[PDB]
Amino acid sequence: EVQLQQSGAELVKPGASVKLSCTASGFNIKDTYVHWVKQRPEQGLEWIGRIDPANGYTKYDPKFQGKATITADTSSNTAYLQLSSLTSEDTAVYYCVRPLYDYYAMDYWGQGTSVTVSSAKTTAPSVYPLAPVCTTGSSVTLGCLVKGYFPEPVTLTWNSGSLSSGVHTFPAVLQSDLYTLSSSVTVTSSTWPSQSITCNVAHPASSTKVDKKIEPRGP
Amino acid sequence: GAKQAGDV
Amino acid sequence: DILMTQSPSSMSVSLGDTVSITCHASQGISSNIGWLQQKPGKSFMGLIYYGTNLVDGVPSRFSGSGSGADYSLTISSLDSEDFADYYCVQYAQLPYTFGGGTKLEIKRADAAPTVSIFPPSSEQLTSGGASVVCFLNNFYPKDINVKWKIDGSERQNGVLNSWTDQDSKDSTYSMSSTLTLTKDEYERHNSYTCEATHKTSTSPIVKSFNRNEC
Amino acid sequence: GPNICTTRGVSSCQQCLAVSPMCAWCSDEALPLGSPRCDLKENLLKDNCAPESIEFPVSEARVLEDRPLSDKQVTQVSPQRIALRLRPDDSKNFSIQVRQVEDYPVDIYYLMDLSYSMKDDLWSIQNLGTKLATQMRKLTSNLRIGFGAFVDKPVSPYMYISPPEALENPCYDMKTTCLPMFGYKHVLTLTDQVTRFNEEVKKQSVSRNRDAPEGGFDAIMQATVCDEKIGWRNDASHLLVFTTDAKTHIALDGRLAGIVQPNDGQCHVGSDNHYSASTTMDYPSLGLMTEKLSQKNINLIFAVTENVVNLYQNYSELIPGTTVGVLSMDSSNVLQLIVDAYGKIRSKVELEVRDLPEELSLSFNATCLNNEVIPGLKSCMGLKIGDTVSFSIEAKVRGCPQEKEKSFTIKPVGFKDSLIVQVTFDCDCACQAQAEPNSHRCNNGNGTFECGVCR
Amino acid sequence: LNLDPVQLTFYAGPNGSQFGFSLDFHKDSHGRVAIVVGAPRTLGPSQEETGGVFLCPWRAEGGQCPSLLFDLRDETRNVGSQTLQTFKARQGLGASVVSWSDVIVACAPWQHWNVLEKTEEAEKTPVGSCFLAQPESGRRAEYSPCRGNTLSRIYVENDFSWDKRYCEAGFSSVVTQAGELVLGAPGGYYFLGLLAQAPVADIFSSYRPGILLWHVSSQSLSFDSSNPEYFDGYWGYSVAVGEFDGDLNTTEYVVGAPTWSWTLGAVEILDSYYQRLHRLRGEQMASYFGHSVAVTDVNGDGRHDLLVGAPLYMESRADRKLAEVGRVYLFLQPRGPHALGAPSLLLTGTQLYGRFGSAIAPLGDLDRDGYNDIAVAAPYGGPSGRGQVLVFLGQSEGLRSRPSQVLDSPFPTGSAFGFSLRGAVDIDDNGYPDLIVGAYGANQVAVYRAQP
Ligand SMILES: *[C@@H]1O[C@H](CO)[C@@H](O[C@@H]2O[C@H](CO)[C@@H](O[C@@H]3O[C@H](CO[C@H]4O[C@H](CO[C@H]5O[C@H](CO)[C@@H](O)[C@H](O)[C@@H]5O)[C@@H](O)[C@H](O[C@H]5O[C@H](CO)[C@@H](O)[C@H](O)[C@@H]5O)[C@@H]4O)[C@@H](O)[C@H](O[C@H]4O[C@H](CO)[C@@H](O)[C@H](O)[C@@H]4O)[C@@H]3O)[C@H](O)[C@H]2NC(C)=O)[C@H](O)[C@H]1NC(C)=O
Ligand SMILES: *[C@@H]1O[C@H](CO)[C@@H](O[C@@H]2O[C@H](CO)[C@@H](O[C@@H]3O[C@H](CO[C@H]4O[C@H](CO)[C@@H](O)[C@H](O)[C@@H]4O)[C@@H](O)[C@H](O[C@H]4O[C@H](CO)[C@@H](O)[C@H](O)[C@@H]4O)[C@@H]3O)[C@H](O)[C@H]2NC(C)=O)[C@H](O)[C@H]1NC(C)=O
Ligand SMILES: *[C@@H]1O[C@H](CO)[C@@H](O)[C@H](O)[C@H]1NC(C)=O
Ligand SMILES: *[C@@H]1O[C@H](CO)[C@@H](O)[C@H](O)[C@H]1NC(C)=O
Ligand SMILES: *[C@@H]1O[C@H](CO)[C@@H](O)[C@H](O)[C@H]1NC(C)=O
Ligand SMILES: [Ca+2]
Ligand SMILES: [Ca+2]
Ligand SMILES: [Ca+2]
Ligand SMILES: [Ca+2]
Ligand SMILES: [Ca+2]
Ligand SMILES: [Ca+2]
Ligand SMILES: [Mg+2]
Repeated sequence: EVQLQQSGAELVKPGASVKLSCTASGFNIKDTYVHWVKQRPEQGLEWIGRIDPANGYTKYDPKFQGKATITADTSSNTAYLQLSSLTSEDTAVYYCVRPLYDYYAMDYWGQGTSVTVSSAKTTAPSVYPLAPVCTTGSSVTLGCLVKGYFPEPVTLTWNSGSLSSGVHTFPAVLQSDLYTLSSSVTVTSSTWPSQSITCNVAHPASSTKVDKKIEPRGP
Repeated sequence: GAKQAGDV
Repeated sequence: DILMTQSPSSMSVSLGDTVSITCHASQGISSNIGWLQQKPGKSFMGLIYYGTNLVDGVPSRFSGSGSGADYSLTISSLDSEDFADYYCVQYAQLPYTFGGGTKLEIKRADAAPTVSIFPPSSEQLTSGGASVVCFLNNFYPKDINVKWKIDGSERQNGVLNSWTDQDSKDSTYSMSSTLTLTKDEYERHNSYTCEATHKTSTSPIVKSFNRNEC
Repeated sequence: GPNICTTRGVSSCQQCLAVSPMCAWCSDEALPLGSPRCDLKENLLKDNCAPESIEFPVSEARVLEDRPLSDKQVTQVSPQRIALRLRPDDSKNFSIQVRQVEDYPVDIYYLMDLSYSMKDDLWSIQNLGTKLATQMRKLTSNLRIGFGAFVDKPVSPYMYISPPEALENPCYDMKTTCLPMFGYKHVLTLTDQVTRFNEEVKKQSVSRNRDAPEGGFDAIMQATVCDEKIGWRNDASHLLVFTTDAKTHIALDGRLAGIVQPNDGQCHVGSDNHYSASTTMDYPSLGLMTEKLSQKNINLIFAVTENVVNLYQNYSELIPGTTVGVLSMDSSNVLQLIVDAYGKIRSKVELEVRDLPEELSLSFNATCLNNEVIPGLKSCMGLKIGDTVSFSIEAKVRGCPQEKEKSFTIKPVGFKDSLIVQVTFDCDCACQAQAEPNSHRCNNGNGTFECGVCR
Repeated sequence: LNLDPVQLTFYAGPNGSQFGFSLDFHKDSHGRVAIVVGAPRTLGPSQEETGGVFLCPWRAEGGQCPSLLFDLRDETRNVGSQTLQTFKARQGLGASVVSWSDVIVACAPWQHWNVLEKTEEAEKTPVGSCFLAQPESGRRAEYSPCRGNTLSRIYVENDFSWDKRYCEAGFSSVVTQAGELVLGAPGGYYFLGLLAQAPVADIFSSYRPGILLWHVSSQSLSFDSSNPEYFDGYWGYSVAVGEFDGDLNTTEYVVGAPTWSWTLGAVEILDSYYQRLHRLRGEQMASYFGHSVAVTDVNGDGRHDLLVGAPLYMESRADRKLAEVGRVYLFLQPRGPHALGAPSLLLTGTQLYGRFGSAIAPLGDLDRDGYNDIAVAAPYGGPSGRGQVLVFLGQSEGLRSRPSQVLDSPFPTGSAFGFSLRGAVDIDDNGYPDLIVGAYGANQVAVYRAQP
């Protein structure tokens, strides 16, 4: 089975360099062209360049000439992408790619390597319980706000995972170099506040684990 | 690999 | 460079449908076109090479067609696994260029959002900040607009929005909006409002609270 | 007892000479009637016959023209003109000397590898060519010299067939120019015009092809088997000098260009002077080259650069009578092979007679290089330039011819020179000139009185 | 001894087509044996020489054969800012043909190829190509392992290393029992020569029409060298496979290099990784030792023996004279890990310019005595030079110096009778293996049947 095994996620600093790797499994890297591709949510897929690992010859998109250097090493069956002078635009997922049969095609892809360019220092989240306001219907909705953490990820659960149904944990959004995330949970009005519902946030990067019981708002 | 084996 | 214009950018379809994604090159590329699939949170898998040839292992329900500058991918009888993103790439000329992508999404009946507004927590108010959160949950279709008003005046700067992908169980969409402002200004106004505009209504769903009122 | 002179009619002095060369006539009127007039010269003198009255012709030869043999016009036979004077039935001998002065005929045809690898060798082969011409001309005035060029079969993969521009200029991708590729060009037929040959050789420039081994063996074959085009002379030493700095293609190589037809060993040059079968026929095999070289009596000389000498020395052993010399900036090596070839040339001197009368017969004695008179032989073998042989010819007339004056030639085969032998038949006696119309002593209707006798 | 020369069968192709240049037996899935014939100068459908292949069904009466179709249209592909071009004119399709299982592999050693990129090019050169056909299904594939997309300049900048532009792949071909196609490409690496191997299955599964440059990942090519002994050696002019290391799990390759080492000539026995196991050197320069190679156990000990042909070998004769007659060298395989020594038998031709040893065909057991037999072609042999094929029966001591039978050409002068041969197959189902002989000069093939 042909498989392209890329190196792990990168958290790097602006102005520095990073060097991603891609190792062949079930084939030899010199067998075909190896390409590198950039993906970002908004801007989409961009081709960076290619190497012929048999002889080392490369091609680049002018957009990446200077920034990107593709290399390869048949000794270790690995291909590399080095990005110099890192910027916020280089925050993306990077893929190595090769064809199945057609010399020129783009058929087999690595799992992708994530690169995050950031000056932010490590910061534990503030976690806030969100209880409803003051009539009451058939169902009630609670929430949990997680503010000002870095880097990703946090893992949020309810009652340590005992309340999974009727939950909406939203993707983290970035503001002023720190991440914010929120989650909502809905239950029937006879469930809460009669039974206890606690928010459980964990940020491994800061070695923190916080629990927040949603309490009803008083006078 | 390297050689000058043509008409040279 | 060759520009690859893919269409549509999304479509709402059902299991068993037959669908087509078109790709228009800015010049003739004589079948030097591949089609790619990216399933949610996963990497890429090649589907077609050189216009019509299926990559080994790819199911027969995928097929490719076209010539010159205009190509198509057709999926006959959709499967649950086929709700993913799809991209064309041309390799007629270096630099290789990609289409914008087409997202296949699950069609369902329309549903109005369940808007819920939350004032700042006591913990946050003590620390000096103030965030008003608003969840607009379980609605369809995905397009929605949120508007914040403080004492009737529309507030624009300092709003942060996040959207979930289509739910795995009921195929609905949810949104979260957070208005963060200084505690000092927060305690200067009474009425905070969260208005949701969605196609299920010609008038918005308004949720409010008045500060310190229980 | 009696002799043939006395006992055979002998009514006159003329019949006396006609009997035999040993006969003499006594004209003396003081001689008595008893003694015979037609007798041996000993018998007459013994019978008181006046020594002045005796008529006894002696046959002789006179050297009329006698220029000496030449050294280093050109005189090769000597003498050139002899005058023979013979009495009835008599003979007379004479000497002749023949020498090989003129230089031996040699044909040199020169094959030039004009492939791109020969660019740095181009001066070397122009130098060798012009030195062959000039120096072998000093060795022999009877030199003829000509030349041709070769590259290889103008067909893919040997020939560059792209881009289109490369066909007229195979050096296109090097941003320079060189001539179009070709198989074999015959450029200059064997000629004695050395100055012109040297000019043409200096005009030559290189072409270019793809693979190291070249098609020189096609050229060797066509240079051998195209008699009229190259212009080899029959009675002349043939030398084929072949230059190159690389390997050569051989039979069965042609399959790489799709060519499977074996080499037919026939001439395929014609009007435009190109080897027309170059792209449709395989290279010749060693055995076939051997056969045709031998058949057309041509000596192959490989004049190859040092890096391939061992290769061609090894091919040389597979083509008997072939030699190898080193092509370089210096031409001494190769010139020696030719000089050595000229050193081994030997010639013959075979006399033939033209315009010999019916009455005259000849016999020869040959004194050759062994200095032994081999009798009845009119030819010597194994001469070099400068050597001299000698013959002694004897001529015998039958009786007394009515013609009285004839001539014939003795000319060696293949020589301009000859010996003209003028012959006079002396049958009368000098006393017949003093006829005396009136009889005086006969007076019975006899008429005249000569040498002391009536009718 | 027992090939019937009276009752021949003649199959005929078109005039000037060189029908008979190459041939092989082909056995369909049912088991019915046909004859594949290569005709490398057959005119294409537009009156331009492309070559062709014919699939002849067995008949006693012979006759005309149907053409096995192949795409003869040139191809262009503008991809990757380059222009790929195939050129099938004068390609010589059918210069070699070989059959394996239900597949026929026909090659065009002189198919040309070029790549253009702006004002530069790879150079239009004979990379060669093989066409693969599966008659009973109609499937078609191609294999052309020497095509590249490197421009002229880059070769110069690298001193012409790994230069496959003049390969002429498929110049010779053989297929292993397992289904690996091996191609001889004597123009490889700037006329040193190379071998290309790939499983037939993989050639079929990786081929699509119009791509021109594709990957066969299981393929294996031999290597380039800077050793001058190899220069212009035409390594792969002929090719063959057999068992030479006493390990039945591995297959060995026999390769002919008739101009190896300054025309000394050579044949090499190699492993499947192209490591040299043994080298047999030629006896005489320009004899073309290696023009032909055959593998077959001739002395009944179950160990494959090697036969090499040198068809331009000149024999010594009285008064120091040499006579081009050709020679065949038999090498018997010994036991253990021991090397192939000197020849066990030299067979020398007798007709001048006969080219004895131009083709060597294993016949299997022709007379069924237990020892395998061979035939040896002299395409211009016999007293009138029309061609001759000589049968040699095997024995415990190797082969007999005297042939058991001689087949004289039934065709006119120039036919090249015997230039190709194939045996070891019973075409008429009589229990005895038969002989097909090609006379490309006469555009015909002659079948000889073995009788009791
Ligand atoms: C080519 O070369 C040959 C060889 O040199 C040369 O031959 C001479 O030719 C002339 C005539 O053309 C011959 O002349 C005749 O001689 C007759 C008698 O000769 C006898 O005596 C010779 C001398 O003998 C003594 O001395 C020698 C050594 O000097 C010694 O051997 C003896 O023992 C002895 O002591 C003797 O050489 C000669 O021997 C030859 O002949 C015999 C017989 O056939 C032969 O068997 C020998 O082997 C040997 O070759 C012989 O024994 C003589 O009778 C004769 O005279 C008659 O005819 C003439 C007219 O022609 C009359 O005038 C006369 O009255 C007689 O009727 C004649 O004189 C001469 O003998 C030859 N010499 C030799 C050695 O052969 C040719 O001339 C050359 N040709 C040309 C064109 O140049
Ligand atoms: C033109 O033709 C000549 C003559 O045939 C060739 O030169 C010969 O080349 C062969 C190789 O083909 C040489 O053979 C080798 O000899 C070595 C020892 O030889 C000694 O004795 C000879 C006596 O003649 C001396 O000249 C020489 O200097 C040595 O002292 C062996 O050691 C070699 O054996 C190795 O290789 C062989 C492969 O053939 C193996 O079988 C062996 O096991 C071993 O590994 C070999 O036998 C020979 O030396 C050369 N002869 C002469 C007289 O010089 C040229 O090569 C040829 N040139 C061209 C361009 O065609
Ligand atoms: C020829 O023979 C004569 C006989 O008269 C003899 O005297 C003389 O030596 C010879 N002369 C020549 C020139 O051979
Ligand atoms: C082949 O050509 C010959 C003459 O060159 C001709 O007589 C013959 O008819 C041709 N063969 C066929 C089958 O037409
Ligand atoms: C032969 O050896 C190879 C390893 O070199 C092994 O993978 C293969 O299965 C073996 N084949 C057989 C038939 O035993
Ligand atoms: Ca040179
Ligand atoms: Ca050449
Ligand atoms: Ca083995
Ligand atoms: Ca055996
Ligand atoms: Ca037998
Ligand atoms: Ca049979
Ligand atoms: Mg050259």
